[PDB]
Amino acid sequence: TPPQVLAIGFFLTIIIGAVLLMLPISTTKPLSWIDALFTAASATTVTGLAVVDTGTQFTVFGQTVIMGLIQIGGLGFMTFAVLIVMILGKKIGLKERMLVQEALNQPTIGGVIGLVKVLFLFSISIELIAALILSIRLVPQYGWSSGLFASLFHAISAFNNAGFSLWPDNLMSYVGDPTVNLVITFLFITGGIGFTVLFDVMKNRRFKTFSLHTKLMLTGTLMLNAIAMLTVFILEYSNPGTLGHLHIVDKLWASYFQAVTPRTAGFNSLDFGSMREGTIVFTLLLMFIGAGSASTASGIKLTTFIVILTSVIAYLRGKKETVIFRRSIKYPIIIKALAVSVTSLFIVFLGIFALTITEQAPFLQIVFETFSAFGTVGLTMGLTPELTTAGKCIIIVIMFIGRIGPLTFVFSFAKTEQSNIRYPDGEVFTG
Amino acid sequence: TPPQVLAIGFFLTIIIGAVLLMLPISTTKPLSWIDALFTAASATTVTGLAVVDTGTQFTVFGQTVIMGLIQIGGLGFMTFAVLIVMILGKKIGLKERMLVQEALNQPTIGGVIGLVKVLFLFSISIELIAALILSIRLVPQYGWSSGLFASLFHAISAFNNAGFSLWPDNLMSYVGDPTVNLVITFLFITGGIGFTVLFDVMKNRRFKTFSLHTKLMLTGTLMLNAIAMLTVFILEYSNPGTLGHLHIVDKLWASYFQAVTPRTAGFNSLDFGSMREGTIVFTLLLMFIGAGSASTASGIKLTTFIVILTSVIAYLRGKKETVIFRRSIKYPIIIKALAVSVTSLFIVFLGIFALTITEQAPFLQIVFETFSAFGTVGLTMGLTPELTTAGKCIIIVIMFIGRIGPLTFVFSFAKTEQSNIRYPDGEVFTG
Amino acid sequence: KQFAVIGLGRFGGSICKELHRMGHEVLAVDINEEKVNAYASYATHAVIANATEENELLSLGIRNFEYVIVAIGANIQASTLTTLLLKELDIPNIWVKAQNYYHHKVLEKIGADRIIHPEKDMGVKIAQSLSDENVLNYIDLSDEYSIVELLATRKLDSKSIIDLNVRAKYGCTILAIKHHGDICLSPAPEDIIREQDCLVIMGHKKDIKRFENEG
Amino acid sequence: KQFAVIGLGRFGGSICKELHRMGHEVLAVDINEEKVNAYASYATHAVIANATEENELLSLGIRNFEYVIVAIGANIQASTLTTLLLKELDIPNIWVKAQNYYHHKVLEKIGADRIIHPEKDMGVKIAQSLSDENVLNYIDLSDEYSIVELLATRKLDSKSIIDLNVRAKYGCTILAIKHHGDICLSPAPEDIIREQDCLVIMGHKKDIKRFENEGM
Amino acid sequence: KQFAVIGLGRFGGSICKELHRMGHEVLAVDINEEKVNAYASYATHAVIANATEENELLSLGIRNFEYVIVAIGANIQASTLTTLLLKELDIPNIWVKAQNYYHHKVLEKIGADRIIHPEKDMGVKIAQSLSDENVLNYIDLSDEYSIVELLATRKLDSKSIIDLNVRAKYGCTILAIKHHGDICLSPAPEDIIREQDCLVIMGHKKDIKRFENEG
Ligand SMILES: Nc1ncnc2c1ncn2[C@@H]1O[C@H](COP(=O)(O)OP(=O)(O)OP(=O)(O)O)[C@@H](O)[C@H]1O
Ligand SMILES: Nc1ncnc2c1ncn2[C@@H]1O[C@H](COP(=O)(O)OP(=O)(O)OP(=O)(O)O)[C@@H](O)[C@H]1O
Ligand SMILES: Nc1ncnc2c1ncn2[C@@H]1O[C@H](COP(=O)(O)OP(=O)(O)OP(=O)(O)O)[C@@H](O)[C@H]1O
Ligand SMILES: [K+]
Ligand SMILES: [K+]
Ligand code: NA
Ligand code: NA
Repeated sequence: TPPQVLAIGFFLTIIIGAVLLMLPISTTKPLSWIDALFTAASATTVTGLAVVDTGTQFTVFGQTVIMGLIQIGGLGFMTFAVLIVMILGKKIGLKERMLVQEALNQPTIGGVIGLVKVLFLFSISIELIAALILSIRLVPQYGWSSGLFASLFHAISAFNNAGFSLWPDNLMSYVGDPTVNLVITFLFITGGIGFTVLFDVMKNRRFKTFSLHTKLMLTGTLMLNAIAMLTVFILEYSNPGTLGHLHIVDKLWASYFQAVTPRTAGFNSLDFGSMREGTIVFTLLLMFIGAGSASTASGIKLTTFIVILTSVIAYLRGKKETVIFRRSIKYPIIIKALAVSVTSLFIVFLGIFALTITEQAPFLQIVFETFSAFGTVGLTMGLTPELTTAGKCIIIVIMFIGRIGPLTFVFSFAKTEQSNIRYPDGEVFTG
Repeated sequence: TPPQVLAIGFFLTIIIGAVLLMLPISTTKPLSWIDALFTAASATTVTGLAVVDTGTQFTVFGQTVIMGLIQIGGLGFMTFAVLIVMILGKKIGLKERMLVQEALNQPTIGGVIGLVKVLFLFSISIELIAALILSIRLVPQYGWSSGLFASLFHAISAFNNAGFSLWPDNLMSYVGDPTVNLVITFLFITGGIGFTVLFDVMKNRRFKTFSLHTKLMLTGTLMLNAIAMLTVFILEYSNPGTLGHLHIVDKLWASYFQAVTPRTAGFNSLDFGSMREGTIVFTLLLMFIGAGSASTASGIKLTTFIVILTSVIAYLRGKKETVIFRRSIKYPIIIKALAVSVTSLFIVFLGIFALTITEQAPFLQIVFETFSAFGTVGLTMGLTPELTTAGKCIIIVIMFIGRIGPLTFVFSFAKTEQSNIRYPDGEVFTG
Repeated sequence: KQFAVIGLGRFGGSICKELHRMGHEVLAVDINEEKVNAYASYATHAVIANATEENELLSLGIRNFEYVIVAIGANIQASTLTTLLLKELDIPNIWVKAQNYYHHKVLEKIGADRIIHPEKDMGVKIAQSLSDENVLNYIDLSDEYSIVELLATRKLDSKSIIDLNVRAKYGCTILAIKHHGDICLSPAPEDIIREQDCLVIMGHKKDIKRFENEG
Repeated sequence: KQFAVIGLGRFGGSICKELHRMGHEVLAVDINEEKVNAYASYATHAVIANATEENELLSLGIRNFEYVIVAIGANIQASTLTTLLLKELDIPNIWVKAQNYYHHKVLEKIGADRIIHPEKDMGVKIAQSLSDENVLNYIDLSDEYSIVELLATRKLDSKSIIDLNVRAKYGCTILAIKHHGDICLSPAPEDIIREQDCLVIMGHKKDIKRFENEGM
Repeated sequence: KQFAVIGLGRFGGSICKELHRMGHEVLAVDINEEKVNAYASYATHAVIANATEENELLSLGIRNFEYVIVAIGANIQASTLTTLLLKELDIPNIWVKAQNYYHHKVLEKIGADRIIHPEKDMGVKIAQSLSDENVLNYIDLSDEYSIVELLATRKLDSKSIIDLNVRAKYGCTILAIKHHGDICLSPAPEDIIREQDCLVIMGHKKDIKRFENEG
């Protein structure tokens, strides 16, 4: 039932958001019922897939609704639910505290209400500061009326890992700009590192006092971004479409930006449709892995990938247990990561299979769209504006399951089987 | 070291076979050093990928070497090694018996020498009978000199799951023929069901006395072929390239043939390059799963797929153990299947990543080639004749690891870590 | 009100089932896996944890519960160490199930708000019914006055309230009569006393015993 | 007929193997993991479960079995609590293995359809063969009449049926003779009695003992 | 300096927490899973291993530690076999916690660099405070001279240092006075002696006892 409240509440925000975006006040042009549903779903799932341009189709009021859906969806439905109850004066019950444990993927209810206070105060603080830093650049280019709103829209979009951009070119005019690159990359890296990871760094200022999850995220993200930066820079160095007609300083900025954006922000500085096939394949594995168990990102998490990878290597080396940072990992942790990865690949496989039946498109664009939609990244190769009515409905389901997580979606309609009986062991050869 | 003997012995058959195929006696045309190595590797790994046509490039003596490599590779290197020792009169030692246990993926050395006697006698018996049944059809079409050799070549090729064909069209002229379809499909289904499964049916004639592995293979193959037959028939019914200009009787034969051929024979009756993208995606999952732990097929096995799939569903339903056919499955079985599937996907991902850098080809053909090479299927979309010199060397490595298995290849160069020490439990969130 | 019950025994499990029936948020904590699975459906939240560990106790959010019941009455070491952590954690109400007289004194020193003896209090009440079969259930208002729900005998059959001089002689007040499933609150003179039904009376402890022997 | 056997012991495991041999659907329930693995191949379905728990008992589909055998004869608490749940679950036939006289009375009160004493019934039958070595196997038709499969002695060698006045004097009827592997049903007068073979007789309990002492 | 502590008990766990507080690399080895988890945060590296096995001991990199502390004092077989492997592995410093007199002799034969009796040394020091309540803590410089931190009595109140003839008569030197939280090193004549504070004195063992009885 705590997974059922998450599924119902998250789906209702799509319906409420779709009505608000379909009003004539919130848009400058007539909008389809599916495009209004797609834009609302792409905001609460915080994906960033846009059939229609955000800057042109929607008004200032319409883009304000987008910021509301991004902020609600990025922090989670139950994050703001506790705040409303706390403001009204009602105390948090045991039943209400169990909903927070399921929403934040916590193993215990110990100190989970206070985590919501920290993560919400940290979210509004760092989005306000980043808007001020972006204000020194966006105001002289777009005045005071549009410059302040563009900084506020992008600071919320970047921190929540959305990828929404008001400009027709999604950050393609700021490839060599260090102000836009450094501030925005600082937002989704810290916004995607995990609320528990941020809470541990705030209270503990020494690396040896960090938990296993905090040390895994800090070391894992640094290693994964370094490999991704080298892979993009080497493969795209001679590419004429992207990273070719740029200076060496501008090559380092775009390679660094494209290394960290697929997890899971979905901003860009180079056209992904003109990249080589080798970089797209590496991006597929890059955006299949997310960042942070309790964060604004989606897909399988970085800790999930490390736990599975170390468990296989330990088996290949003959070790009897999974040991990371001189800490043993128990069997329930292994089987949960096994359940996340297999269910995620099964849903992605069904999405690719369903889109190939419906959409008439190159196969590389179909696979790129499905991995981006499931990971809630939003990177496109040129397929989202070309999707049919049936194709868009598949992506909405993929984005919905990807943000909520494959386990919580299944647990909504999977009745628990509580039996204490056992069975004799059977031998089956799995070579 | 028993995995090391398998890796060294299997690689030496590639080198010996390459020299024999490169002789002027065995070929009608000059042959490249890489094409001779590719053809030799595609035969001992029993894959069927042909850069050159087998019927035209090689002589009768050259095709006899192909039959030798298929027979040695299909039954395994250590299968014939025991026969040579037994014929010479030397008794099988404990060290020699441990090599058979590793080669056949057996958990115990109990009655493993007698299994080699049964599987070798069954192999030569059913290939001789199937050659006689195919002789009543191949002799009136190709005379006595070529008709008898074509039946003998194809009976060995089909039983060992090779897909090699002497004709330029790989069984594309026998779409509506029930004699070719029924006999050949009976060969790789029974040749791929597993030597342990065949041994259990021979000694036990009642289904309730079968083991868990035998019941999994018989029920799993019947269900998987039924789903594949329905998927191919529905998707390709309106396709003009394949299954469109055929009678309803001929549609059932080609749909049934294409349902069972990707696991892992690689024969065909329809052109895979003209099929829709939806059927190719389903074939990718179809040929990623093989058939039988100790058989002539490769890739991850059907029991490996069922064990992982049931373990996830049991976790999603809240069950504390994996139960198939009222039999519990222990943790060492689960982790071995986990190691097979993750390592297989990692090697396939590296193969796709390496081929995209080297080969200039559509992305769907690259992924289809890598899954077919790793599963030792041999189905092509039109890429194998177009491979470069560097591209062919990648496929040879992929075919080599796929036939030997990802676990046995890693265990060759992975030193065992035997430590009895343990570590304190660490909590890591893998949501 | 949020309630936490530590120890799912015969006494602890009865509190969880009764409070969940009335519609309260109950946390069931036990060290035994089978006890937690049995009471998982009878509690709002059931956790397998050791209450003697501070790290495990803080993982339950135990600081959010006003009432914590430590229903461990056979392990003095587990019971006393649990309430020491709760007293250190500033729990407003700690109710502990004790074992004997010495266990009662240790809990009083380490700050137990209420100490309960379930078996000892029932053993005294049962022995009162064993000594005198006329009584059924009694409540001690004080050390000298009590309300006793008596059982009507054969000599009290077909007798009116005014016939019984309980008010004048014995100095006792008849409170209620359970006439074969029918209950009359504060009967007025006069009501006929029937066969062996529940007769609720109120008076001095020595005065009620005189009514049982004589009246 | 669907049979459920609870407790895979020496007595419980013999019922599972015998019923599975005859071709019946047998459910084997035991709390011990090693017992279930040994009898997994000798039963249609083998489950590791505790029969004293109602939740575990309902997970087995125990309401679909007409005959449930509780073969627990060393744990009175486990045996009596198991049959209480089955009686509450409306099992048509409950057969319980008892331990002693007091265990027999508890099961009779809580509704046992049949109570079995395997060791006690064999101990009486074995002691009858110990007291008299002439008998081999007997069946009590009543408290005064029984069919006893006797063993031929040396004095009965080369003797005809008509020579033995069992019908007139002892009032007993000779039923069958197992002549060295050859079995004759209802022998006719006269048949020669050979060496130490099985001689099946029928008569009064006191009358057969007179034949053993005098005739045999 | 790299330290290894084998056995996380009351004595072993105190060494791990104290050395980690001072900023040293400490390896905590114990055969009990619960002990290792508790001291995982109080040690640089905590491993669940058996120290009596040479294969498990070599897996820890135990040859890289200059100081290895075998804090096992209730299992003589486990304690003596552990130090035999370490002596065979050429550990420069092996400190062993002993149990009794016979355990002390076995460790001396098999090459223990230092043998420690934690409970025996504290029992002697505690019994010295039990016999004489005037002393608080003492250190034996030799078998006849010691530094005793005495407690001021009522007769020493409002008394100057020059008034006390400790130097001439008793032959003892007053070292320090802990004046209600204020500590004076080497007091000069004269300082007023207040109420029951710590009085540090130095002298012969028999001479200090005369000062306690008389002065
Ligand atoms: N440290 C502990 N933490 C949590 N639960 C515990 C702990 N120790 C014991 N328990 C559980 O508390 C319950 C009650 O304890 P126990 O059976 O020892 O007491 P009791 O006085 O005999 O109980 P009762 O009379 O209520 O049946 C049991 O289910 C036991 O498993
Ligand atoms: N509650 C229970 N539920 C199911 N099986 C049980 C239960 N308790 C015991 N058993 C199993 O029942 C079997 C028979 O019980 P037990 O061995 O105590 O009786 P027994 O009279 O000695 O048996 P036998 O003479 O047939 O060997 C054992 O294998 C035991 O593990
Ligand atoms: N072979 C061993 N290897 C490693 N650790 C061990 C071994 N044997 C015992 N220990 C651990 O060493 C610790 C101290 O040993 P033990 O408790 O027997 O001694 P002790 O003298 O009673 O302890 P303490 O330091 O509390 O006085 C315990 O935590 C025990 O589990
Ligand atoms: K995004
Ligand atoms: K093949
Ligand atoms: Na017995
Ligand atoms: Na001690």
